[PDB]
Amino acid sequence: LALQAKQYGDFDRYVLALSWQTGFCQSQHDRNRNERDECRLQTETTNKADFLTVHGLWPGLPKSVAARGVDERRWMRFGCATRPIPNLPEARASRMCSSPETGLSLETAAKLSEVMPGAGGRSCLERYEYAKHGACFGFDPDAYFGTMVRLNQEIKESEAGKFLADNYGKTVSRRDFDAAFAKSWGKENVKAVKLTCQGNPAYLTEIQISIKADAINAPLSANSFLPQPHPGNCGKTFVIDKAGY
Ligand SMILES: [Ca+2]
Repeated sequence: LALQAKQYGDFDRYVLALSWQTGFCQSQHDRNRNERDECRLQTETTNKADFLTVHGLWPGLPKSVAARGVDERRWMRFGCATRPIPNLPEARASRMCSSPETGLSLETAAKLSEVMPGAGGRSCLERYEYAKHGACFGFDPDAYFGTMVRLNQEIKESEAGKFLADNYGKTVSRRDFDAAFAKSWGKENVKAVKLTCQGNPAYLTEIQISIKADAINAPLSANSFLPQPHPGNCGKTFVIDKAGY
């Protein structure tokens, strides 16, 4: 349905954060972090684009919150937990299952799980994500996570998703990634994307896309995005990491 804020709704954008799951798993492994079922359970899939999973949907800094002294960096660090407001409990990556249950329906949880391996189970990524980016806005969890699922699907089905699939395990240039994104959404919207990489050579771990809050409930189009200042830390070229360490 439609995603709507009940409070602090005066933000202008959402950042759709999509993990390149294989890369995420590779990174956790390279940094010597204990393996989460997510990754050890991770297998090769027929549609390589399906490795592009949902991390979250992050509302930008609300004007009402910025008005109270909160800057962009502080909002990025604590989200709903920023002080003086919204001042909700801080969501911590070290205890995601300690965040409140979201109240998400079984149906939405099922859909969410297929594209967010960290959701539910003993990981509870959705509890953390909702606590940090949705609770203070009073978002309906079903509309919230349902929207992430849809947006992720639209990205995977676009030339950006096809680009990742066609170049699975290969080294690509940011130039060509941008060309693919631009093919589906326009050259002037290439700036709406921030890529995150790990290692050297760099390999993809995440894609963050800035979307107009006004367009969040409609199918993505060349009028749905907002340029943002950060291209990311991938450099000119990077590897589309394949499953397996
Ligand atoms: Ca890998």
